[PDB]
This record gives sequence, C-alpha cells and structure tokens, in this order.
Amino acid sequence: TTNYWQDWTDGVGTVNASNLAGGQYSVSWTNCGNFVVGKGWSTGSPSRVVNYNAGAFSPNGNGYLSLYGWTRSPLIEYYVVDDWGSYRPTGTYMGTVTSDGGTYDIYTATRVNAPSIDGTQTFTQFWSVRQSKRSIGTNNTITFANHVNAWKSHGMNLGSSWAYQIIATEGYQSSGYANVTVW
Ligand SMILES: O[C@@H]1[C@@H](O)[C@H](O)OC[C@H]1O
Repeated sequence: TTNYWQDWTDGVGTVNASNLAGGQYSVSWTNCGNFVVGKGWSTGSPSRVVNYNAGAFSPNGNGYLSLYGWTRSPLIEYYVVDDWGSYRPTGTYMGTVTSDGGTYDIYTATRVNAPSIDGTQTFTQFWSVRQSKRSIGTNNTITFANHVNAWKSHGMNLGSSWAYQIIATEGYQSSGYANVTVW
C-alpha cells in the first residue's frame, strides 16, 4: 500500500488538497498556476504495479492524471498519463507501448532551466501518453515495468537514484476537482 503523500503547489491560485485515509486523496483547484498532488511511494521502483480508482477527475482546462515520479543521476521527470483535460501532453515521438488495455504514445522532451525536485535545472521528461482517455471511476492498473522496458528500448534509461512515485493530479492554469484512491 502507499506510504507517501505529496502536496506541491507553486502558490498561484487556490489549490485545496486533502490527505484522506489510506491511499485516498482529493484536490479542488481554481485558477491554479502549477501543482502536483497525489499518493504513492517515497521511493519509486521500476517494477512496481500501481492500482488506482479515480472517483472523480474533472479538470476544467488543463489537468493530468498520471503515474508520476523522478529519478536523479540523471535528473528525469517521467509520466504515464491515463487521463487529461483540454490538453493532451506531447513531445518528440519515440514509439508506442501497449499496457493494461491501452496503447500509449512515447515521447521525450528537454526542459531547460525549469522547476524540479532540485530547483531550477535542465532535465529530461519521459512520457507515455494514452492515445485515448482511460475510463474514470474504474479500478485501473499501471504495470510500470512495461513502460520502463518500452522506454529502455528507445534509449530512455531512467536515473540510478529514485525519488517519489505517485498517482498524481497535476493542473496547469486551470480549475477542477479530483478524488483518487491509490494502492
Ligand atoms: O516535486 C515538485 C515537482 O512536482 C514540481 O514539478 O517542481 C518542484 C518539486 O518540488
């Protein structure tokens, strides 16, 4: 089960996040800047199988629902995006991976002098983005090893030092509400 609660916001707009029982959380936001809220594990694993049920995911504008985390050495931000609002995230196309009943496009991207778990840094993003939005309110599994190994085949090797790993609600200049249980 989960051991970690993440509640990060850049302070722009109103973001109200609740650390509920077990692996459950909720977040309501209005005209946010950027925020990342979710539950998961303080140390990510490339072989973790993550389950979640989004009782609600209703962005009004740009919001994502993703398996989300960081490695260091090198500094990499990674996503497995199952749902989004008005904006589907993309980068440089690398291929596809089919996992847990969905097909995901794979992308890389460079972020130059950008916010990160270690402050302003130049780093890389690894993305799997579902080709269509996954069903909301169902018990959904992300078999992360499939994504890790699909990424490896394209030279997207994750860092050797693992930071947190969560099912994250992320908003960008938007409003919305989400309620999610992770295990
Ligand atoms: O973990 C936070 C990350 O989610 C955000 O993107 O940049 C600052 C970090 O502390």
